[PDB]
This record gives sequence, structure tokens and C-alpha cells, in this order.
Amino acid sequence: LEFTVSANTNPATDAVRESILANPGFGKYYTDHMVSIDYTVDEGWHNAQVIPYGPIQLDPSAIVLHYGQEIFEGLKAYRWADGSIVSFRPEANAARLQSSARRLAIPELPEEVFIESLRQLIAVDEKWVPPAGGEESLYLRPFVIATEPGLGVRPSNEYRYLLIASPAGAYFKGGIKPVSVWLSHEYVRASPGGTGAAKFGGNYAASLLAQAQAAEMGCDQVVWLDAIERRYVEEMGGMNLFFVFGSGGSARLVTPELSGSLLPGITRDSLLQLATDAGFAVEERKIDVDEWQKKAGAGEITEVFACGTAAVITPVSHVKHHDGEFTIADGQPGEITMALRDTLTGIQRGTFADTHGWMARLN
Amino acid sequence: LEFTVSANTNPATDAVRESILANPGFGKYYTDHMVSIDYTVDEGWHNAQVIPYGPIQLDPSAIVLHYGQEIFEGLKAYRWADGSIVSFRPEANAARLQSSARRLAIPELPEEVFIESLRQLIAVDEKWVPPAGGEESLYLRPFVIATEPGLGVRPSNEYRYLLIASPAGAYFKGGIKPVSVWLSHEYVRASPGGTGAAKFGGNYAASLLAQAQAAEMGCDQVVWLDAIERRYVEEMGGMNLFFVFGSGGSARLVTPELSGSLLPGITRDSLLQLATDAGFAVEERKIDVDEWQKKAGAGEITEVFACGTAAVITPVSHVKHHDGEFTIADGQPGEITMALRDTLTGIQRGTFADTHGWMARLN
Repeated sequence: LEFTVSANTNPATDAVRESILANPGFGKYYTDHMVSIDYTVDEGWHNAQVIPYGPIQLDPSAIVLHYGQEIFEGLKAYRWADGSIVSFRPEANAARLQSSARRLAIPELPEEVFIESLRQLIAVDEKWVPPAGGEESLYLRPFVIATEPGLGVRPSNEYRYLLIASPAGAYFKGGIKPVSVWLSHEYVRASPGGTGAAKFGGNYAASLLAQAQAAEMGCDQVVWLDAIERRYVEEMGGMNLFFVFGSGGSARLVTPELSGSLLPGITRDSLLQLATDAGFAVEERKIDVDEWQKKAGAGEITEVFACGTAAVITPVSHVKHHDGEFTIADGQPGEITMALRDTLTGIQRGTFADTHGWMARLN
Repeated sequence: LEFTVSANTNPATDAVRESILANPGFGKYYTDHMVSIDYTVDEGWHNAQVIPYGPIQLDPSAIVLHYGQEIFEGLKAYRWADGSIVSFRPEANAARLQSSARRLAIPELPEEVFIESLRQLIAVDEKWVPPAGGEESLYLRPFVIATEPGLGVRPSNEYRYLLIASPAGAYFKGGIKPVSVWLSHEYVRASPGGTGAAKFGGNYAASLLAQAQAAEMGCDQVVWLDAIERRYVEEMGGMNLFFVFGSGGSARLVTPELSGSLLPGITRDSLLQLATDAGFAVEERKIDVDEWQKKAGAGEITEVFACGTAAVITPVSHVKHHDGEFTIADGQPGEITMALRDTLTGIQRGTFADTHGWMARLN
């Protein structure tokens, strides 16, 4: 599968680009080009190309516009001191896009094609990757949408894979500042036999009211409890959660297990490995509101943090729910939270040794 | 709101339009024009217009293409013998679109604008409405999508309301035909507090795998059981369900109650009323697989049918699930089922008295 290149004749001026990179925000600006791959039952994935970033055309009756058959991924590209451009565990996103595709009846995109699309876009828009050593990065958003016409409800037979990139700074408006959370009493993220394990747009549209309610209760973010017993803590928005018991080299790390409806975070997977590398004991189990509030107040649970690609790690300092409210430790970012954040971002930036071979070159 | 008209300079030739109407199928072909209304915060709904049916444009980062914030509706336009074009309970669709919008954090569209969009489209594509005297019609698909660019997860501030029409022939070409159902053991349609009560794309994409499995088990359609106890019957695909007990004028109808997570079918609402008009007793309550199989076998439940806008009423003659398999009566369309379908389609076609004022003129 080969990509053809159609250069953007009217890209952003170097001044504009530089301006963006010095103050990108998140998912606000986009690079000059994008990747496009079409899919039909008879030709499979074809017509792969790098074209100028621009409006996309869809028939008014396109499936994605009526029955929400779409999926997406999210990863980053970093610039290193040696001039190379790399990504953090690209293969993991490639494999997850496939699992998401299967759950949504979307044809899988070969992993080598996935990786290739990344190299192709970086080849033409490398100048959009922020300078080395900094905290900035180039967010990559690969996604697939159903584009076949027809108002009948069924899997689409035509799809379009798109890859766009957006300069990225801090995801949350508070940066590293800790966030307060509202445990949703009225809504659930997903339930068994659903789409909670897939990165599917439908999951997000359904969470909008629950997040507005969190803010109306005086909190920054909503946290989800299992849809069955409405007791076990699972995720903050679309981020995984970790609980630190104790501190120092003897501290214990607890995080909800992959129920089957829980999003299998790449960052989550990485942090469990990093914690073990540091000698910390890790534990994947269920944990409810009572244990959380009780042990937090007791002082056993010394920290809590959320993790995901965009924000990496976000400290959680305050909790509010239908039957209570409490603070985690002194309300400040915890030692372990910041050590692990520092360790992971260091590996991604090329500062620390990548013993697991997580960093892949894209150049 | 005033609508501007930009006539299609390249409409379908009479030869093509006529060949379409002779064999339209469903959701396969579209009329010459479509309605479009834009939304922005500072101007609310504006720029209402009737334009040529054609491809839509969206930024690659448009929210609808990433976080599935979209909703839709389905209704019809019929041609009566007196030459007028009418619609069945359009106000109900207008009110449900607003209800679906609230659940998905989308600005509500005034009922007056919704109805006017319908009149406007018919004013120009009236020639696409099938002739009177038959069961054919013009299917109307009003829908709203989030068009604002930006990869941050949150409710969009820009939307586009579209209205398209597709010729619909007689649903049951060679006589009505009953379907076999597979009760999904592995999948769930929606969860409590979820988006199960709104016509929202996400619900449909998440159901594709379950429908494929139903077919793989040798059945026509998948039927959903509640997400909590996995035992109470909810719907068949995107259609509601009814259970007929007994026969003749003393027959009784039972249908799952609106648990708040069930789709408030308009056809469903109408049938309960018509059942009352005919003298049938009606019930809105829970009914599980055990009761269904036990009473269907004992000959107490004599019929089962599904209902929705497209097909109106579809008979269900065979059931298969994880713990059993059984047939309903003689496996043929039931008396009450056909009587109620004849009555409703009769009102919609203008053959029977519309004592409830359900039919609205669009002309």
C-alpha cells in the first residue's frame, strides 16, 4: 500500500506556525496536511494519500451522520535532542484501533498501514513537532468514519480513514494543578455488553450531561462508578485512575481491573510497569466509594491520579458524591504521582532510558 | 424564521424520477432538494434554506466525526385522494427531536421551525411524493449534527439541522411476512440513565454486532433484554414490541412500559390508543422471557408484533434464546396484529376517520 502526496500550496506561514507552537492549547490548531485512506468491500483499503488539511465531503445520508459508526485513537509525536521524531507505543494504538473497529463492525486497518500513515504525515508536517526537551508535543488523531449512503441500519460498506495532527500543550486548563471530582450518581459510562472498551464517539456524546452535572455540583470532572452495583470506581471522564496507599519506596499502587467495559488505557498499562520497575507493588482490583473515602480520611490512601495520553497524569485532590465529600491528603499533587509523571514524560522526551523499547522512531 | 430557496438546476429527469417511484425501495434514493438550518451561539438557528440535494462539507475535526454528537428523526409524507400531502403526527416527531437533543446536549429546534422545514421541502419536491391509493410514501429524515471543529471533548457550539427525503415503496412487496427473533444474551441496547430514550446514532452503531449475531444464530432480528436483570423484553432492533393475550374483542395487549431507557415510539403510542378505541384492554409493564415462553406455549399469548415508522407493524412468529426456542401460535400473522395495522395505515392513508387529529396537512 503506497501513499501519493498532494502538497498544500497555501500552508500556514512560518510565523503563524511558530505562533501556534508557542501557544497551541489542545486540539485547537491543525497542521498543513492530513492522511486519507478509502475503503470499499471490493478494493479494501486503497487510494492512500497525504493531502492538504481541508474540508471533507459526505453525502447527506452518510452512515456516520445518522448511525454514528465511527472510532478514533489518540497518541503523540515528540521531537528529540538528536533531531529525530518519535512516538510513544504507536503499536499499542494500532492494535486498539483494531479492537475498537471490531466492536463497531468496522473493517480493521492493518497495523503496518497505521504506522505508515504516521510516518507519511510526519514526513510532510515535521516542522509542526514542537522543539525537543519542552513539554509540548504533536497530538496525532487517527480516526475512521462510515461514509456509505443509504438510510438503512447496518454496517457500512465504505469507510474513510483520516489522520490529522494538532500541536498540543496542556489538556486540562489547570495544567498540573489537581482537579476535584464528582462521582456520577445519575449516569454511567457504559455497561456490560456495551461499547465501554472501545474508543467510540458514541461513548463521549452520552457523557456530556454527566460532565455538565459535575461542574454544576462545583467539581472539575465527572468520575464513573460501575453500571451494575453503582459502587465501584472506574474512570474520570475518559481517563483511568490510580490510588496510592502509603508512600516512599514501600508505597502500594491500586487501580481498577479491566472489567470488560473499562477502557484499556495505554498510559495505564505503562504506569503499572513503571511502578513495578521502581519497586512499587501494584494491584489491579475493584475499589468502591466507602474504601476510598474511609481510607483517604484515615490517611492510608495518600494520593489519587488520573492518566491518559493527552494529559499524561492529572492529580485528583477533592471528591464529591451523592453521599459525601472529602479531600485527598493536603489537596496538593502527591510525591508518587509526580515521580511517575516525571519518569514517564522523561522516557517519552528521551531524557530517561527506554528499557522497554516503548519509543518508536517516526522521523 | 424565513427560508430562502435555491432551486436545483440539475434535478433528476422525469425518466429517472419516474423509474425511481416505480421501484423506490427504502432510503436508497433522495429527492432533488434538502433543507438546511445552521446554528451558532450568537445567532441561534438561522440561515434556513431549501437547497439542492448534495454533498455536505465538514472540517476534519468536526465534533460529529469524533465524539458522535448527533440525533435524528423519522416520519412520512403521504398523498391523499383529495390531492393534499399530509403527515402522521409531525408534532410528536418535533417534540422527540427536542427530547433527544436535551439528552445529547444539543440546542432544541423550535417545533414551528421543524414543521415549517417539512412544509418547505414538500413545496419543492412534492412531485416525489408517491400517488394516493397505495401504501407507498415519502420518508422524511430530519437530523442534527455537531459541526464545530476542535478535538476537546465537550458539547459543540455549532450545529447543522438537515432535512432529506427518500421515496419509500410498500414495505411488504409480496404480502406481509413475520420475522424470527434472537434474544441477545451477550449484548445490551442501553443502560439505566443512558441514551436509550433518544433517537441517537450511537445507539445504533453499538447494536450492529448484536444484529449480526442474531442472524448468525439463524434469526431475522435481534431482540433486547434489560441491562440489569437481563430478563425483561424491551425492543426488536429499533422497534417497540407488543404481546397479544387471547383473541377477538376480548383480546388484551401488553407492551413494555417506558422505563425511561426505552424508546418512546410514536407508532407505539398510537397503537395503545387505537387498541383502546377498538375496545381492547391495554397494559404497560414488564414481561420477561419466562412469562413469554411459558404463556406462548400455553396458548395464552396468541400474537407478538413489532412497531415503528418505517414498517408500521411487523409480526413476530418465532423466538430463540440462550435457554430455548419456540413458535408463536401457528407462526403466521395474528388477527389483532393485522387488524391494528390495517386500522393505523387506514388513518394515515385517509381511508379511516382521524378522530384524534393525528394527520397534519403539509401541502
